[PDB]
Amino acid sequence: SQIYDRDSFNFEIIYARFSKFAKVSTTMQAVERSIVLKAFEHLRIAELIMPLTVQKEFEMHKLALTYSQIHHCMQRYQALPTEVAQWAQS
Amino acid sequence: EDYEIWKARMLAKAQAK
Amino acid sequence: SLELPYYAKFLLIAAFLASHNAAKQDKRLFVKLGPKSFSIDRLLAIFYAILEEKVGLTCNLLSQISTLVHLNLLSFVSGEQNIMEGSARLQCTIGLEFVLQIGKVVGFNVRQYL
Amino acid sequence: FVPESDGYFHSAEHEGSINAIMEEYRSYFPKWMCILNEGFNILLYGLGSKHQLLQSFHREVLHKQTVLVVNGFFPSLTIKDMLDSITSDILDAGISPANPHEAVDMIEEEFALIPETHLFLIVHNLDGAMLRNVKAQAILSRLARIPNIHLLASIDHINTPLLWDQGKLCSFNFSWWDCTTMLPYTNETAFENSALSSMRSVFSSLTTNSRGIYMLIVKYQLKNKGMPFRDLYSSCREAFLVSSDLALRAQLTEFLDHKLVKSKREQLTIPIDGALLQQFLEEQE
Amino acid sequence: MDPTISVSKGCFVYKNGATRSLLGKEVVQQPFYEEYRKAWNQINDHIADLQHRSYARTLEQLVDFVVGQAEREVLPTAALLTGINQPDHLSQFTALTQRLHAQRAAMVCVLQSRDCATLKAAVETLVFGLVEDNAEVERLRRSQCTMKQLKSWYTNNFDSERRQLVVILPDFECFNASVLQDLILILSAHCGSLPFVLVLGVATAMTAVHGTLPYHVSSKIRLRVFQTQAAPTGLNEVLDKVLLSPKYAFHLSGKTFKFLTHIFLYYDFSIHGFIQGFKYCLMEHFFGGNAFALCTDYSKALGRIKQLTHEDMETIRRLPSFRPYVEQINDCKRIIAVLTDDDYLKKKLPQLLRDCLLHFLLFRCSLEFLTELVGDLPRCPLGKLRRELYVNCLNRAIISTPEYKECLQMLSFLSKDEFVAKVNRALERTEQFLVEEIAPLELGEACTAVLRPKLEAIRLAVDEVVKAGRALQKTLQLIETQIVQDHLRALQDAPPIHELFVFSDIATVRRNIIGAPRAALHTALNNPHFYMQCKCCELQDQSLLVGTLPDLSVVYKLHLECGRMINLFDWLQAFRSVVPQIQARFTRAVAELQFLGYIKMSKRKTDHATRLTW
DNA sequence: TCCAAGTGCGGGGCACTCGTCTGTGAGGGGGCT
DNA sequence: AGCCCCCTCACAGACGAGTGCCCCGCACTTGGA
Repeated sequence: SQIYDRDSFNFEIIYARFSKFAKVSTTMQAVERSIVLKAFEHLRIAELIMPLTVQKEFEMHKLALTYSQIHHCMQRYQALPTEVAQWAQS
Repeated sequence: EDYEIWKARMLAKAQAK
Repeated sequence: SLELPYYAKFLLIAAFLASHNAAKQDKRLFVKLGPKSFSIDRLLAIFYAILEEKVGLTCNLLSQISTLVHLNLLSFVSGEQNIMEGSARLQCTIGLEFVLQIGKVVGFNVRQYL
Repeated sequence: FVPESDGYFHSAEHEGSINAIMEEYRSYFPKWMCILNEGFNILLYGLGSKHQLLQSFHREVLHKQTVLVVNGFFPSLTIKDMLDSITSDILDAGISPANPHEAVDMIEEEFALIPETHLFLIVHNLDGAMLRNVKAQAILSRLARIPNIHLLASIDHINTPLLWDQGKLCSFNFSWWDCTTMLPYTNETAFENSALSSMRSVFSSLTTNSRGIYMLIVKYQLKNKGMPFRDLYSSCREAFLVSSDLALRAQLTEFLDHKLVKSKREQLTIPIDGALLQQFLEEQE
Repeated sequence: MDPTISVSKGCFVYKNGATRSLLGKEVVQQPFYEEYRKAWNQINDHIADLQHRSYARTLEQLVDFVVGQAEREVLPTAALLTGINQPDHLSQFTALTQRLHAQRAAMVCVLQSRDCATLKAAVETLVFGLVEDNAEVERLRRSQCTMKQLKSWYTNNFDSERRQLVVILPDFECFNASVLQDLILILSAHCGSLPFVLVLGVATAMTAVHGTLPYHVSSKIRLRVFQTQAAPTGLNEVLDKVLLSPKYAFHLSGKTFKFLTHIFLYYDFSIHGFIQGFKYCLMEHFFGGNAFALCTDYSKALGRIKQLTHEDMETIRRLPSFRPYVEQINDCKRIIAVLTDDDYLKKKLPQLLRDCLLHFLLFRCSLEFLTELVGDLPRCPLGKLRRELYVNCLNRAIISTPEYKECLQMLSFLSKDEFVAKVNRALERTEQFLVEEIAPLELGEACTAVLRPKLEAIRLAVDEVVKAGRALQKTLQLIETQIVQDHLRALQDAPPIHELFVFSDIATVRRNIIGAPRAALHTALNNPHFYMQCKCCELQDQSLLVGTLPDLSVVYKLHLECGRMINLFDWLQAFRSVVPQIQARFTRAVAELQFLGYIKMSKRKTDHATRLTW
C-alpha cells in the first residue's frame, strides 16, 4: 500500500511479497501456502482487511488501518524478532 | 444371400438326390 | 488421488488452458491477474484442438461439462441463466500441480501449450 | 459428426415419403410401451416437428390412462402451474406449496401409497422457453424418477444437454430415439418467443395540434439531419399549439407510448432515416 | 392451430379415475417376458449383494464412530470421502440410516442442498427432518420448526433414557458456503445440550473441505476422514463376479462389452448407467421373440423346446450361423428333414443347446487358466484382468494375433523355476475355480469331466519339466492344443445356434443409449436424401446446393459458407436466386433456424444475424 | 345448550417494476512493420 | 496487407425503493347437533 499508494491487493500479491522475504528470513523458512491462507482469513474476519464491496485467493481487498497504528503496533509488540523489525522499517 | 433364396437353393439341391 | 474419467480430465485441462491463456494467443497454438473468463464454445474448441482423437459431440460430453461445474472444479463467473444461448461465462478454479498430475497420468504435457 | 476447432479460431413425392416416414415411426409404439414398462423414459431428438407424433401416441395408445400433456414451447408457463396441476387435478389434494421441492416431496409421498396408478406425461419441447433454467430440470428429473410417473419428451435445441449433469442424466432414464420427420415448426414458433405504415396509421388518429407538434419535430429532424425540449417548446408556443408545459409533455408521453418519438436525456429522435421521412413529409402536402 | 394447443393453458389434464404393469395379460404370459424378468431379477440381486459387501466395512466403521461418540464444545464430524458419482452413492447413507435405527443409537436427518438455499430454510429442514424421523420411527407446520422447539422436544422425550442427532450432508460441494458456515456455527453453538454428530459427503478431496471452511469455522471441528472404495474397483468387481459368472445363460459379445466399458471408463464413473445399459441390452436380446426364451437353464430349456410354436422355428432358422450347420452336412434326407418338416429340427435342437452351454462353460474355464498363465508375465500384452482377455478372445481368434506371439516370445525366455511356479499357480487356480463355483451348477459335471483329465495331462507335463529345454515347447504346444484351440474359439467358430445366447446387435444399442442430437440435425440439414429417400434431393457431395431441396437445407447451405455476421438482404437475394410468398418462406425458414439455436438476431444492429456455431 | 369445518377477510412474505447506476465485450474506428 | 490497440455503448448486474399480489392464519359462524 505504501508503494502502490492505497491500491487494492490480493492474496497472491501479498503472498509473493511475503515469500520474497520468507526465503531469506532464516526463521520463517518453511511455512506453506495453507497456514498463510488461514492467517489471511484470520485477518479477514477481524476486519483489519475489508473486501471491495471469484475465488477467495483472487478477491481484491483494502487495508482498513492507518500507517501510524501499524507503526505503534511495531513498538508495543512483545517478543518481536529482529528480522521482522528490520523488514518493517524498510 | 437372402434366407428364402438360399433355402430354395438347398431344397432344390437336396431334392434332386 | 481424485479419480476422473478420460474426457473429463481433458475437459479440465482444456478449461485450465482457456483460463491461463489470452484470447489472442489461441490462434498461434491450436491451428497446427487471476484466471480469465471464457465461454463454452471456446472450451469445446480447445478440447477438440488438443484431443487428437476426434470423438463426436454427444450428450455425455456436455453432461461432463455440467458435472464438472457441479463438482466446484469450474464455476459460473457471470451469465448462468442463458447457458444454452451462449452468453454464459466459465472460470477454471484449479492450480498448476493438479493439472500436471492429470497430464502425467494421461500423457499430455501442459508445459508446452503454456 | 465431429466438429472442427479451426472454424472457431479464424472467425409431390415429398408428401408421400413424409407419410411413409410417419407410418414407419408409428410402427414403434408397442416397442415404446414395452420400453416404458421397464422403467425407462422416451426422448425424441429429430429435425422436424414431433408434435403430431406425440399426439398420435397419446390418441392411439394412451387413450385410457392418466395423461398430463405439457406444452413446453408455451412462452408463459411455470413450474408452479404443472405442480399445482399434478397436486390438485390428478390427486385432488389442494394446491401445492409455493416452494417446488416440497411439492415434489408431496407428490412422491402421495404416489408411494398408490401402486398400479400409472401417470404419463408428454413434454413437448423439454428445452422450451421457461424450462431452460436448472431448477425446472431438477424438478422434472425428480418427477421422472418415481416408478409410477412415466415420461415422453421432445428435444429441439442444439445446446440442450449443457444443463443436465450426471445426476439429472441418471434420474432421467432416457432412451434416445431418432424420430426425424420433415414437418415444419408451425406450433412452436407461432408464440411470442419468436416503420412507416404504423406511423401513418397512428398519425391518421391524432388531432390537429398533435399533427402540428409532430410536423415540427419532423421538420427539425429533416433540417438538422434529435431536438432539445426548449426549442420544441418555443416553436409550439409561437404557433399557439400548446397552453403550458404539461400539455406538450403529455403529447410527448403519448408519442413515447405509441412508439413514434425516442426521448433520451431531453433529446427527441425519430428512429427512421431521411428518405422515408422525406417522402412522409411530402405526403402531407 | 389444433384445438388441443391453446393460447392460455400450458398443461392439460386427462384424469381417468385417479385417487389418493402397463402391459396386460398378452405380454406377461409369454415366456420371453418371464425369462427376461427372472434373469434381470437374478442379476440385480447379485449386483446389489456385491454393493452391500463392498460397503459393509466402512459402514461398520461409521456405526462404531457414532456409537463411540454416543458413549462419551466442538461437534464430532466425519468426512466420508465418496467418489465423484454422488447419486450412485446416496443409497450408502440410506443403509447407514437403517443401522442407526438397528441399535437405537441415533436419529438421522438428511440435508439435501436443494432445500438449503438460505439459513432459515436449512434450519427448518433440519428440525423438520429430525421431528418427522421421530414420528416415523415410533403434523407441525414449517413456520414453527426452530431450534427452540427441537430443544424442548429433546428435553421432553430423550432425556429420560444418550440418543445422538446425526446430520447427513450427501452433497458437500453443492452447498452454499455462507449457509454451510452458519449451519456449522449453529450446530457448534448448541453442543452440550443437544448431542450432534455431523457426517459429510465430500466428493473431490480433503483440500476442498479445508478450503471451503474458514479459520473461525474450522476452529470448532473435530473431523475424521473415512474413505470408501473407488468406482473402477466396483466396475472390475461387478464385471468379474456377475457379468463373467458361469451361472447366467445370457452372454454379451466383445463389441458390447468394449462399448459399455468405454462408456464407463471414458465418460462417467456410474455403476447405475452401466447397469441400465446392460438392462437395455438384456431387454433387446430377450424381446426378439418367444424363441429367445430358450436362453435359460437346461431343464427349463427342454420345457421351452417342448413349448415352441410354428414361427419360432422360422425365426431360429434365420440366424446367420445356422447356415454353417446346414451346409456342413453331406446328407440330403437330413437337409429335407431339418429345413421344412418343423419337428426333426425340434428333435435335433437340445444337443445344440447343450453344445452351446458346454462351449461357454469351457470358454470361462480356459479363460481363467489363460489369465493366470498370462497375468504373471511382465508388460502384459494380452491383458491383466479377465475382461480384456474376454474381449480379445471373443472378438477374434487369439492365436492369430501378433500379441499372442509377443506373449509367447516373452514367456519362452523364462528360466525353469519361475516357469514351474507360474504353471503350478495356474493349475491350482484352475482347479480351485473348477471345484469352488462350477460344481454346484447344472450341467457342470460334464464340463469338469471334459477339462480335468486334460488338466491331469498338463500336470504330468509339469512333472516332466520338473525332472528335466525341449520339453518347454512340448508343454506350450500341449497348452495350445488342449486349452486354447478347442475351448477358446472366436465368435465365428462358435456352436451353430449361439445367437440365442450371445448378444451381438451393437448398432441399435449404440444409437439408443448414446444420444447424438447434433449428428442427426447436421445429417438432416446437409442431405435430406438420407431421411426422405426422395429422388430429386440426392447429393453426390454434401455442398452441391441443389435447388429442389427442402427449404431449411438451402438456407443452411447458404449461411454455412459465410462468416460470423450474416447480412440478411444478400441472404434473401441468394435464396431468391437459388429457387409475395418467397419472403414468407424465407421468414419461416429463418424462424425455424433461430428456434433450433443455429443463429440469433443482433441487438445493437438492425437486419443482421449472429451465427452460433463454428 | 354447544360445535366442525367451511369461509371471509386481514396481514405479512415475496416478487415484479421502474428508475438509477456502473462495468464491459465486442463491434467499430484510427494507426501499423 | 491483414493486423494491433483504444472508444464506447447498449446488455449485465446491482440495487433500491416501492408497490401490488398471493398464501396463510384466524376468528366467524352457522346450520346443524
